[PDB]
Amino acid sequence: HHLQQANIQFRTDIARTEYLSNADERLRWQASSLPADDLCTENAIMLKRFNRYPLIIDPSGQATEFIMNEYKDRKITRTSFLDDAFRKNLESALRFGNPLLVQDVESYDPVLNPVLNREVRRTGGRVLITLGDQDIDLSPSFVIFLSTRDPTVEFPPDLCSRVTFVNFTVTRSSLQSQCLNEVLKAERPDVDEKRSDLLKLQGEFQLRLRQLEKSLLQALNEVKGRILDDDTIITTLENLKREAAEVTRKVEETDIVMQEVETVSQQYLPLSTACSSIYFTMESLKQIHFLYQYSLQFFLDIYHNVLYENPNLKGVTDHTQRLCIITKDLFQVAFNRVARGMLHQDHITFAMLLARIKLKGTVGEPTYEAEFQHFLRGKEIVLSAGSTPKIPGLTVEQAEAVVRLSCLPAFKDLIAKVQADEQFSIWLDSSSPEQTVPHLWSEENPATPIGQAIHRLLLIQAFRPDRLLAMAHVFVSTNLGESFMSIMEQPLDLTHIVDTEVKPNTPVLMCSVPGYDASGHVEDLAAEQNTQITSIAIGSAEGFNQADKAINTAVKSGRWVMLKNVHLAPGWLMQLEKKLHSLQPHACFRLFLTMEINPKVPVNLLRAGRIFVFEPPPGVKANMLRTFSS
Amino acid sequence: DVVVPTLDTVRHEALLYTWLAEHKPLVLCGPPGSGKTMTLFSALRALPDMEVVGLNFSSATTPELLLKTFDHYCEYRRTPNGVVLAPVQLGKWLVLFCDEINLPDMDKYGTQRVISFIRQMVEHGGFYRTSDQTWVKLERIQFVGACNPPTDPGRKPLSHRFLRHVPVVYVDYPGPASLTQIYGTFNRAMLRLVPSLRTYAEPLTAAMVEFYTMSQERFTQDTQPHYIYSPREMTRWVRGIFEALRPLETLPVEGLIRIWAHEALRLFQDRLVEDEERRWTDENIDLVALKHFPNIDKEKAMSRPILYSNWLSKDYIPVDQEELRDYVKARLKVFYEEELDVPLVLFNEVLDHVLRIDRIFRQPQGHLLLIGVSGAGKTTLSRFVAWMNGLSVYQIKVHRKYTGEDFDEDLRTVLRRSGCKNEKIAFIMDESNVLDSGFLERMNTLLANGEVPGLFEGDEYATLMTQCKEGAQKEGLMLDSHEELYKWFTSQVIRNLHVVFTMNPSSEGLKDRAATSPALFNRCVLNWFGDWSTEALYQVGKEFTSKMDLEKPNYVVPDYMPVVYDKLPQPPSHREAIVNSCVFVHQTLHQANARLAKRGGRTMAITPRHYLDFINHYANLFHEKRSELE
Amino acid sequence: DFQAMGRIFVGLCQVGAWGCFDEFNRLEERMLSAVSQQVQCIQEALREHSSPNHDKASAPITCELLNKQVKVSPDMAIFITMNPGSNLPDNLK
Amino acid sequence: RKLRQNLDGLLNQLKNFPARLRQYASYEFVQRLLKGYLKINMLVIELKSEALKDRHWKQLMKRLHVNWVVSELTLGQIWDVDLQKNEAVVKDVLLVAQGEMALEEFLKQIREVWNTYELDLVNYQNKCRLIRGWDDLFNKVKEHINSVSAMKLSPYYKVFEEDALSWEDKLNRIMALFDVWIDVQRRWVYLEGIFTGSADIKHLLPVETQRFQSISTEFLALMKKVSKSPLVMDVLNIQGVQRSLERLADLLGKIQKALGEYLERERSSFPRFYFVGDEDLLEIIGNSKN
Amino acid sequence: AWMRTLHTTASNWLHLIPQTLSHLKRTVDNIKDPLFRFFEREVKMGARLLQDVRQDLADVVQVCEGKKKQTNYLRTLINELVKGILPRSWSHYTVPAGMTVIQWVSDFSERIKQLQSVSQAAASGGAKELKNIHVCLGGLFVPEAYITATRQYVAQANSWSLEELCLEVIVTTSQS
Ligand SMILES: Nc1ncnc2c1ncn2[C@@H]1O[C@H](COP(=O)(O)OP(=O)(O)NP(=O)(O)O)[C@@H](O)[C@H]1O
Ligand SMILES: Nc1ncnc2c1ncn2[C@@H]1O[C@H](COP(=O)(O)OP(=O)(O)NP(=O)(O)O)[C@@H](O)[C@H]1O
Repeated sequence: HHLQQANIQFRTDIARTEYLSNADERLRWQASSLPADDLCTENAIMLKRFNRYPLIIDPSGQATEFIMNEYKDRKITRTSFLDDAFRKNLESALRFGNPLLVQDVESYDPVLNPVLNREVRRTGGRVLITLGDQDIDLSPSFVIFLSTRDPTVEFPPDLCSRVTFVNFTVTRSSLQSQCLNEVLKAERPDVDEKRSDLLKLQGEFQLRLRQLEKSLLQALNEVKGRILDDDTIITTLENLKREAAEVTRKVEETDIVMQEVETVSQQYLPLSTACSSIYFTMESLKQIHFLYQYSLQFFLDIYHNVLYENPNLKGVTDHTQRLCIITKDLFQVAFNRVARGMLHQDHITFAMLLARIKLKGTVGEPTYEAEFQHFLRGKEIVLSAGSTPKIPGLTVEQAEAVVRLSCLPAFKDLIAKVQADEQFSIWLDSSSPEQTVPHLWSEENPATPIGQAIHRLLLIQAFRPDRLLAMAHVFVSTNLGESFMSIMEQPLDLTHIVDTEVKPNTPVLMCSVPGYDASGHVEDLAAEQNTQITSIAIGSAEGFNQADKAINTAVKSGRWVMLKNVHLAPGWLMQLEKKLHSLQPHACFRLFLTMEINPKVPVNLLRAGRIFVFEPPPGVKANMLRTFSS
Repeated sequence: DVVVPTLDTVRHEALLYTWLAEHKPLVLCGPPGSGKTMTLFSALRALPDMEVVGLNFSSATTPELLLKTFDHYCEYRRTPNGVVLAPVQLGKWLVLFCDEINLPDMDKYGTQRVISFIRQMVEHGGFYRTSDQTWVKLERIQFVGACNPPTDPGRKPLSHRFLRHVPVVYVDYPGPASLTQIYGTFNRAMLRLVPSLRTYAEPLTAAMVEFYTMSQERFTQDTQPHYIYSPREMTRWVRGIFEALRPLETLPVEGLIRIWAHEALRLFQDRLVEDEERRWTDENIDLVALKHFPNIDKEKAMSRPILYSNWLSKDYIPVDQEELRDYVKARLKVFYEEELDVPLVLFNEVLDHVLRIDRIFRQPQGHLLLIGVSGAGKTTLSRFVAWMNGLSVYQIKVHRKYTGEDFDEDLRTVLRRSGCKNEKIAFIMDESNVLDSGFLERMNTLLANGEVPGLFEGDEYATLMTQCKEGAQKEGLMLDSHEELYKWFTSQVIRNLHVVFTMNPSSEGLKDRAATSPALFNRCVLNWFGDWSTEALYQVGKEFTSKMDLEKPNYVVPDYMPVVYDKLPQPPSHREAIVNSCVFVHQTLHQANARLAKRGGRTMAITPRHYLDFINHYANLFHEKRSELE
Repeated sequence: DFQAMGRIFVGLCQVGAWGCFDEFNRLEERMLSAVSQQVQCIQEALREHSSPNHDKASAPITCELLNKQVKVSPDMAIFITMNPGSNLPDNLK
Repeated sequence: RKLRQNLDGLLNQLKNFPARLRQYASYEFVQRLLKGYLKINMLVIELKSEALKDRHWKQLMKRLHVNWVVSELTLGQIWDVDLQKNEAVVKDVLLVAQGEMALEEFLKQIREVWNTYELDLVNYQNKCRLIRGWDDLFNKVKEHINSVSAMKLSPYYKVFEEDALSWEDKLNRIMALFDVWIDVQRRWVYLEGIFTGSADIKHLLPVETQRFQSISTEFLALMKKVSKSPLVMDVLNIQGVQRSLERLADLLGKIQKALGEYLERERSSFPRFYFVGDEDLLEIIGNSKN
Repeated sequence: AWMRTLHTTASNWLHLIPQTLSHLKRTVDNIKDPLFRFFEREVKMGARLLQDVRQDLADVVQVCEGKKKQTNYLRTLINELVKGILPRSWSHYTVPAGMTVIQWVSDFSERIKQLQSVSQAAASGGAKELKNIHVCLGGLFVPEAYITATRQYVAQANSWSLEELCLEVIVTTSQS
């Protein structure tokens, strides 16, 4: 906009990633371990056109592998600041010129300050640079890439001027764009073609159009009167006649196509916002319980299931119905996959979060930000000492709750209505008040069903908090469907999940509350599927060797392995995660790890595994049955 | 070094004699530069019996230092009463000066070893020879210490069993009357060179005091950590005027006022951070001058573009801006192809820093402290001016396991080069290699006195004496006594060796320095580099994108343009508009980072090197794309 | 003193003698885990006594200590004093 | 530098000509010529770099298609060769020269360090001098071996290859010696502390005592030979030092194994000794009569 | 927008808590009273923790206005306060685990009001009024010390040994 204001002429629809890189380079990067996104392509360009050495902030870790695969021909070597043999490796890299990748720059050593600043001191032919005691000879080929797995870092201003930043961090807009592109590719591939063709009216198509002129001119002057061998050279001249007009049509049809993709992409945008919100809620789940750790691969696998492997989409051709079914299945499958690895207390919490996300994303309903703000922070409202009156039939606590609820404008007449209601007490002492909450809130216009649901939620919170969870369930049933929570209130169907939704390299982590063992479920599943299973108990140093031998056998032969009580070996579990990251398992290979819920299990293993939380069924009856069976 | 008799000095030497008559260990505290060391040395040397031994304590000092000093000056003699330590000189009271009693580091259990050692000596009158494991008694040994208050960062409080014995005096700053007396004496001495300006001695001396006091009232350590004033600034003022006047055969009163104002600006206006504070100093210099020098016309006496330089002419006389600009530009273009091949643009805010650095290089005991944003020219302007003035640049290379003895040896080598060989050195130090503060209190003695006692102890003293007498013979002075030779060596080190510290603003809280000690700020001349303004960005952009063909004869200037550079050429051409847009990029990025800070997001430092990298990328990309299209 | 702790355990097993760990919580995590494994092996060897099918006319019980099969006497026992704030290691719960 | 001074003098002399002479395009040619010489003065400075050698001069000659003679080369021949047009070739050759100079000076550092490295020796109970500083020696050997292995990956490595390989062998041999040597030291020291502290150990373990006597004699002779020439390279070239030290390591390990088995047998004979440390048990058995 | 609401929340929390807690005036006569010793210790702890919380909330409000930058400790504090978590820096007396911050500051206000009332009673009527004041054991940071102090006061008054005293409880609905 500022350039436009100054009458400086610039392209209107510039594509940065396309203006700065040829398609061969992008193909080479995607051949390497580059996640193909707009942000990731821009970052990859920043790793090509850098004057100052780059700082790669990559919590995922994809970019380090990308740099390693790109520079493998130059024999790049891995190092970290925390490594003891870091300074000498840096000395060798600076001395000989091999490129280097240095990890964990959060603990940035200051000895690298001149190296990043390129403070060469020239003496004759010897170009020295100071490093510690030594003055080492800067080889021309030297390049260094600093890396950070931590995305929450505050670097000094000294280092910022000495380095250019490259952020491989997932955010709201990045994931929104990724999901929107995925939907456009999966459900409206014609618009995907017309979008990729709009970023190919830059260098790609014209480059090909004149690369054909190259071959034309190669086979145009190769003449000694033999141009008219049949007077059919026009074919070579007709192959260029077509494409030109074609790439003259698209250049003419570059405003219709742009408007069309805009209009069609805004339609599929609420789905993308819901996707971003859902994934970031799953990321937020960490601070509710230490086990509730889910990678972005988890959400992307959920989305691949919801888009491509969705049986509800079969036979549906209208795109609006497909979009609605995709949204509903997204919410349903996300809840099922997450809540299968959650304690029963927190299922309602995550369902409430998803219901709020849909309410943000649903059309025609207000956000209800104020009512939810009072729901979550109504107690934060202040009642002055002595300001609470006495109300007939209400205890002191219910009186404070009603006084707090009266702050909202809809419940302004709440106290008088409660006093005037003759049938209030029967409701207040009822066993299931949530099903028959009275109408007390004042409305200027009739409310939507979800508005009634949230108002009933506030009233139940005020009067009968003991039923709040039940009321909360109704709110979920009012927003996400009646059968939404029902699938969790069922026996665990490990057969289909392990067969379809689990990859061979992803271990099935079966976590149980202490004192409860879940290996019987895996044994039953192995019996049902008719698959040989080898079970090993990790309780000694020998068990590690047995497990390693069994896993090395099964990964090749595709057998099933179970490791019992692996929480006793945290470090060996870290080693097993590192091992699992490198394998190429057979399709039928499966690795079950049964453990008890303890905080000593590695966070990365939980992040890189399918978590299933098993709890005993509450009741005296089941307890006695378990005791008698044991 | 014999203190000018002032009221505080006479009081404190009276108390010194009273508390030395009882052999109690005196201690003096006060802010840096108050004058405690000089008063202590003068009072001690006034006594006939007292033999002063000047020891400077540091974080690594131990009982071994005191034992070594006793072995040097004192000796053990056996007597029927017992083993007695006594000075070798009969009938003389050996008094140990401990210039920084606070500074030794506490152990893990909060006790200073040397302080406890001194405590047992002063209280029990002796100590235990560990080699012989036998008690010995001091006979004519005393201790007298100096300190900064324990609130300062590098200091620590003393043990209460130790503070009981020592009486502590607080040497505050002299104040207006004492400063007027002291610098009346100094300026009456200084004006003896030119006999027509003696009558203007007393009016000048008040001004040097008055403005100084005004600064001390207007700028405090709260606003910035380095806004520290003391009589050291007044002595630097006197030294600056003295060096200006020494080669001059005569002056008018107005030239004296101009030199006074120039030194005021170069000592006070440089340290300031905010532009409006600099404007206040600009107005107040004029106000003080016209108050204390009436009937002297301001236009001739003090024009705003005040510059003094020695390159244009053999004498230190005022010069015009344009001639200095041309000379520095020519020398910088020479410097491109001589030592470092990187372009360096001269803009209005970097020529001034060149002149300031040169000025501090010409003064005696001239040490500079360049503090400013990362980049911006420090460590590049210092090297440039050092190359221009012929000063061989020495930079310390700290290794791991770089004990204080290695720093001691480096200091020995540079001191030998600067004093014995008469080779001017710019001793550049950077925050990267100044990570440890333990070695930066050995440097304070050098900055304040030019000699660090205890460096050359042993055969090194003999070798340095030999080389020193050789150098004196080279200079044409015949010296015999070791004390006089050491004094001449110290004077040569004052003349030749300079120290150039380079620091970033007070964001180094994590470092052990935090805000470095106020003694370090006091000892050096501080220069606030700041960040490049709009004009600096515009000029460094124009001279980097001048080789590009950014010319368009048909550039229709917009009716209303947005401008960052208020002094743009009007009507702007295409190159002018493009460079103004290039500065818009930097300004908008700074605004965006400030906004991100406003909303709590993680910000990243934006520095001039970002702008240089942007301009380099713009040039390379422009060349590449134009070459492709051609 | 860790370097004697395996030797001390073998001595307790062979001679017959009790061993009490005062404030076993205060051992650091590596120390806690290693000693926990050793005591777990000893306790399993002791629990092997209790089964009735094993006739003790010829029953040389053994435990894996310091990579050797050390005979365990029945009179031996091990005790672990603890300070809450907390729980015993998962090996020995 | 002197060339720049002379060129600047020439340019300032040219600038003082009368205006009538200057309008001519031929003065212009000479002024442009001196301007071009000033411009390529940077590449002239870079061509006086000590990095360039006979091989790099040959490379410049081949790529620029000029048959120079290095001893007979003059400034004018380089000047009239289009250095301005051919700056890319010059930059490439001097880059290769910088890389090869870096590798060469690294090998020089290796050669100087290992030709000047002396094995420190400290007296031990007035019986011999044992080597001190194993940590420093092994750290330096590890640094140099890793640096040579990294140098093998350098693009400029082919020139120095053979030399590098030689040093690699020597470096490995050095490690292959001292990794053994410290072991042969430590066990011996340990065994010494057991076999002379107690005078009754001779009667308990006569055969091991005799073997340790015959081992101590040989080790003392080897340490005397080392003390007469404490240089690392002099020590490495001792005839059959590696096999002798391997034999000493094997035999000392055997005697230590026998001693450990004997002490374990004594512990198992009287199980309460399992509460007693190794040195304390040795004191107990050795002082059986006291 | 999270700081827009957090500003109002922290402002309300600052307004709720009293600005200061006057310290009790120790004298020779009242130190013999166990009740004065207990209430002096309580007032000391409450005043210290009060200054801590007031400074923290003032810094939070300054950050929300842009006056103050987000330090690491401060940033962690905003993370806890925005989420309703009780910071570890605030818990120095025994409280229920998992409590939000509103309940904690409300209990704070009640405790400090009780401490102010008892301090005013001590200053006005001396330590003798400490016996007749009705003390909520919930509002004390260590009510066990109050029970012990009442036992000691009864022992001192009636000259009985502490072992020979036993506790009884009377629940009275009558006013006065
Ligand atoms: N009465 C005085 N006469 C002359 N100069 C004085 C007087 N009082 C202070 N000064 C000046 O004040 C400055 C400080 O001198 P100095 O004694 O080195 O201070 P200091 O407190 O010892 N520095 P430090 O030891 O690090 O705390 C010097 O420039 C002195 O010349
Ligand atoms: N006036 C200038 N014109 C052009 N380039 C400049 C100028 N000043 C500095 N630079 C360049 O900016 C880069 C960094 O400059 P420099 O001042 O050395 O950083 P710095 O201040 O030393 N950072 P630090 O040492 O950590 O405090 C170098 O590449 C310089 O060539």
